[PDB]
Amino acid sequence: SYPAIPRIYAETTLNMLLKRAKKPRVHSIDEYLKDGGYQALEKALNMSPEEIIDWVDKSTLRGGGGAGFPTGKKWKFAVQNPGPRYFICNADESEPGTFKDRIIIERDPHLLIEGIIISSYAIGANEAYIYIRGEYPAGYYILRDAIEEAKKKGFLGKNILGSGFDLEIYVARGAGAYICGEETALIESLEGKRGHPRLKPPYPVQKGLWGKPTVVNNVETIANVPFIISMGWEEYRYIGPSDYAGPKLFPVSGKVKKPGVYELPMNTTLREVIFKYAGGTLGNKKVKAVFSGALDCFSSEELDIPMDYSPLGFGGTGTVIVLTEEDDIVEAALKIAEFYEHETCGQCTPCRVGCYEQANLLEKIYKGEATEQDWEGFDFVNRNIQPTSICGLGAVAGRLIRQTLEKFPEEWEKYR
Amino acid sequence: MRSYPAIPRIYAETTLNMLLKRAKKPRVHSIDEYLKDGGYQALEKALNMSPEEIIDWVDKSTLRGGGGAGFPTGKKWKFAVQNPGPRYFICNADESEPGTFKDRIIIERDPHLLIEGIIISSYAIGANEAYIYIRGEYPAGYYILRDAIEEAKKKGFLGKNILGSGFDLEIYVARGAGAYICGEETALIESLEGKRGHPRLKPPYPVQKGLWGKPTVVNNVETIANVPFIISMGWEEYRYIGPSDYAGPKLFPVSGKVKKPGVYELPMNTTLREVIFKYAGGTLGNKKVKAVFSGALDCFSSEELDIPMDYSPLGFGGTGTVIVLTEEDDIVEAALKIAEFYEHETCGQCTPCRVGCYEQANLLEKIYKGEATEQDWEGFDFVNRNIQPTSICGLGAVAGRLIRQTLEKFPEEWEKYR
Amino acid sequence: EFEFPEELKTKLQEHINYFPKKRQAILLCLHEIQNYYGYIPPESLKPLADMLELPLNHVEGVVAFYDMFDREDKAKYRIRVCVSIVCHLMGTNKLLKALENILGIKPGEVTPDGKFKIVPVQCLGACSEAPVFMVNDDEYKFESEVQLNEILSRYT
Amino acid sequence: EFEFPEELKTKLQEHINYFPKKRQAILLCLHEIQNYYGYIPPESLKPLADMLELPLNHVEGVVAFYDMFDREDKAKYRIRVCVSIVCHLMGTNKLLKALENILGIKPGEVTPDGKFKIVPVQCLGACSEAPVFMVNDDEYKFESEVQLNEILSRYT
Ligand SMILES: Cc1cc2nc3c(=O)[nH]c(=O)nc-3n(C[C@H](O)[C@H](O)[C@H](O)COP(=O)(O)O)c2cc1C
Ligand SMILES: Cc1cc2nc3c(=O)[nH]c(=O)nc-3n(C[C@H](O)[C@H](O)[C@H](O)COP(=O)(O)O)c2cc1C
Ligand code: SF4
Ligand code: SF4
Ligand code: FES
Ligand code: FES
Ligand SMILES: [Cl-]
Ligand SMILES: [Cl-]
Ligand SMILES: [Cl-]
Ligand SMILES: [Cl-]
Ligand code: NA
Ligand code: NA
Ligand code: NA
Ligand code: NA
Ligand code: NA
Ligand code: NA
Ligand code: NA
Ligand code: NA
Repeated sequence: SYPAIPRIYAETTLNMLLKRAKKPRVHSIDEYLKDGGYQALEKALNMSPEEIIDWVDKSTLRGGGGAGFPTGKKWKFAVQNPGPRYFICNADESEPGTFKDRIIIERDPHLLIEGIIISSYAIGANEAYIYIRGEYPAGYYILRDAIEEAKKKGFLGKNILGSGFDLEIYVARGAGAYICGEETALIESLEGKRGHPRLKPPYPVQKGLWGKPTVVNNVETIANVPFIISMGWEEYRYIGPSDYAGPKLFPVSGKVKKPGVYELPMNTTLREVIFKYAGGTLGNKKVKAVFSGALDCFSSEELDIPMDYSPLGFGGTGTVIVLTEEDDIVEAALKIAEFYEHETCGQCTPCRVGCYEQANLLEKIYKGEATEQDWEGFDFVNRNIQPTSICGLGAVAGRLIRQTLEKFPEEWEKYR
Repeated sequence: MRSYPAIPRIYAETTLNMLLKRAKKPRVHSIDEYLKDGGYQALEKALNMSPEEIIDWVDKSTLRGGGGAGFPTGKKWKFAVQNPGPRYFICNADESEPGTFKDRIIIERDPHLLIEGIIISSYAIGANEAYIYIRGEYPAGYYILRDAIEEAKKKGFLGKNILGSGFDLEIYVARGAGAYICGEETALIESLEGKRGHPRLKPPYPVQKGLWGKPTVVNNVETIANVPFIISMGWEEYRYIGPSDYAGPKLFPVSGKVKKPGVYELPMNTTLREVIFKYAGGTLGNKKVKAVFSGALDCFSSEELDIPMDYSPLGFGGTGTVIVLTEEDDIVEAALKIAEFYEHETCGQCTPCRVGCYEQANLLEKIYKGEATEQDWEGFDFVNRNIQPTSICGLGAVAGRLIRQTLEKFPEEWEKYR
Repeated sequence: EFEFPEELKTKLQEHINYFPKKRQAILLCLHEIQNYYGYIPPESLKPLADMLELPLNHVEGVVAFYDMFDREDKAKYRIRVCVSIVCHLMGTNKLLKALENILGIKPGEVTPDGKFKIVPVQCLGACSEAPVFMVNDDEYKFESEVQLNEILSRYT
Repeated sequence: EFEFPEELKTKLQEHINYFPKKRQAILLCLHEIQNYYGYIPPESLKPLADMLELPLNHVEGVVAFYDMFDREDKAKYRIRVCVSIVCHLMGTNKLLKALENILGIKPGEVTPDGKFKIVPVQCLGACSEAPVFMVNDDEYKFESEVQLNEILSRYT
């Protein structure tokens, strides 16, 4: 018995990450085993850690937590440093629009657990963590129970399946801070402190949890690992375009007919995501903008881009929030400003004051209460959140809003 | 199927705002609209109750079957569950009796009401497999239902472990292919098994031995559509609707010579007179009512309009199907149409039914066309009285009934033909 | 020697996989065949029976039993006309006359081009909208000849 | 001074023993305390700090930092309403209006009986189901006032 979850729609053309998670219920270990689950683990334990890293490298797998960093490369960096090492699954998923990771957690937890075990083996970590946001209580209980299931079947503990490899997975919960998805703040939180990002470099792979080499990977990234071992890197790389191969998850929301999570190859276009897969727009109204979570704003002239990590690609977490022709861009920008105001950790002065002022002033603009000085101030602050920032939040808190100012000047001009 | 086949926009009107709350508007109501009205909350409440409790509630509600026989629904379920599983649940959407078009408007306009009722009912009797058997001539309803089931699946109301309850259900949609007899519950089962629609000797009843010989509940569309209301309101509040011995909503498909033909949701204390004159707007041209045909089952004269639309001995009963004939309508011509129906629908297993349904129509046609001998007249009388013997289903039992009533109630018109 | 086109075969296989037991799909399969060919070709029953793992005898009996299926006449559009009590009372005969005027055929007949067949049927469960007809899956109230002519113009 | 009831102290001890180091259990402990009391009692932090082997100052700062924790208002049921972009677009305001109609309170307020508190929150990660709300750990899409009323009726 778990807390009530809304039944998010999920659809796949690849039948990999969403093979089970396309059905909105918990798939327990017996059902996972019937589908051939945990045989990739068994295969992996018969391979060298080095060989696993090599396959993951050659698969072209990239991080699903927003930056698209090559996973194998990350793991290679970690294992160049003396142990012990730690493995962390980032399940903080708190960016607006983004709900892809929870459906793996809540519906196919063993896919994630199997990937964690393989990944931990690959990097020589005997202690792994899942850090799940506090607002995912059902996912937390589901994972705790699935870990117990895995222990009882001998996939966790000491000397897993006679391999001599030991692993414990600990589940930690967040408590309301978006910034705890930033990998160094996550580590700080795991250490029992406030979620304050650390200056990088050093990257976690050099100095992470308790100062030791630590790999942080996103839920989606890790859920790919069992497929790479199962299929081999060649067949994996045959999925989608050769340079951005493999499945990707796309959480689509807002003004579409079929909001939900889509498992698609990365040669799919943004237009296809919206019209081919997500059923087109509510009321068949014209697309005005797509917000890539709280990161970017694409206009209706930019729909033909691929959902890959190329320079002209959509990139990120594949988060697609659709606004149509009647949606007020300034109102929407205010919501993005409010998010950053609520999430800056306050360590860096331009971020602390900038995220606050951006929202404060934009609220005045929206309500028709802004002076000429408020307008000029808003413009200045928007451009000056990033200086001295030590993490990506300060670097991007003004980015989406600036794009709206450039791409929808007429609507902003009306707020005069 | 974003686009469905064309359907006539049957008029629908309700004084109770239950079964026709959405189906009074002639269009498909999809799951979002259904959820906005509180849909599927009854399912949620049901899954927190024991199956035993749901049966008890449906029993105490006084709900009766809307497929013609008015059998107490909760009692039917109790009979099924006293037999070992697995059990099956079947929604009868064969609706093919002349005059009868009540079930289709629920299917085509408010499919989730039916689906929700199927899920609750299936849970109540412990069935993990349910069927809807829809007549072949309702293609729109079929596509609408297939699509609505997928919607329900997407929202987690169907499949395994529905809403964490541990209850599994799949609903399969089967199509008929032109036989009225496949509405008879045992022929329906034969058809579901891939055979001809031949009724089985009863007993055993389906609740004992049905689909693949296992306990099976067959219930009519209308019956099932009541179930969410019983759970939502509770049996006591439901029983407060209409007369306490025949409580809750009933659907009345009214057709023929009325100004407002269509489906009426009304309480069962409504009289036949009220159905025609208060609700269906009176008669075309304000002509006098001559007769009402209760589908192809009964003929009521103009002296019988003050009866209640309930399942009492002096009530209208049946499926509440009201076909109005007025003063200029030839009763013999009408009787012939009824004979032709039974001629076309006997399955032929039973000899008096097979030959009697055929001869009744053959001879009545001769009578109507003025080509009947004295022997044909006497033969027609005899055959009409002798369709029932040895019959194993209701069709043979009733194929002569309406016509006999017209012979008794309208002798002067028949005499004109003789 | 008779074989189902791949696209039909695929649809048949889908129906056969839909129910728990293959034989339950027999009516859905026959509907699909009639949809594809405009009738049930006699030669189709043998391979269908094989797919359902049923004797041919069984399949032939089912086809014969169910009135919607037609083994005799190919037609692109079946105009199903209700000839039961309510439609008769409210104007089946006017509909049949309008059809004869427009198409030149009577119940049971097919136009010379194979396009339309008039099929007299029992009550279609739309009696309030009498007199009722279908054109394949589409169903309509008959109002008048001009109205019917417009409706039929949509089927080409 | 304050001391935890034994059954709570047991649960806190389980969390503290779960991770390799005691201090890692701080957030699990605070969730447990908030679950137990309907808020974080100021007086609970000193004994918690002792069990975690942490300075009180450290614990106070953590409570202040993490937005899920509430030291001010006791409530049996927290109604967390998403006020972020997608829910706003798709009808946060309708949900809030429905909540005010049913409960008589606005965001930040507690009902007089201490039963419900409306807590505005950032994106709950269920944006396809906008507008989203939670009632304690349970999460729902808001469809309508009638639908919401029935959901809330489940919490006594
Ligand atoms: C403000 C901020 C929030 C982030 N939130 C998340 C998050 O919720 N989940 C996640 O996996 N990565 C998040 N990241 C990115 C992580 O720091 C990190 O790059 C990622 O977890 C690495 O795993 P990957 O390579 O598999 O993507 C966030 C980064 C920043 C700057
Ligand atoms: C010839 C014949 C045809 C029938 N047609 C139907 C029909 O189309 N729909 C229906 O639900 N019941 C029909 N019935 C009644 C069913 O056998 C059965 O009583 C009913 O489906 C049980 O459900 P209920 O108790 O909800 O009415 C028919 C019965 C006979 C004898
Ligand atoms: S950039 Fe902003 S969120 Fe990141 S460490 Fe600095 S103040 Fe905190
Ligand atoms: S009574 Fe008539 S319809 Fe019923 S089984 Fe016998 S022949 Fe068939
Ligand atoms: S009598 Fe023709 S549709 Fe019913
Ligand atoms: S914006 Fe409300 S759940 Fe994401
Ligand atoms: Cl191996
Ligand atoms: Cl005539
Ligand atoms: Cl054979
Ligand atoms: Cl101290
Ligand atoms: Na989920
Ligand atoms: Na968090
Ligand atoms: Na913060
Ligand atoms: Na019927
Ligand atoms: Na309808
Ligand atoms: Na089954
Ligand atoms: Na039928
Ligand atoms: Na029965």
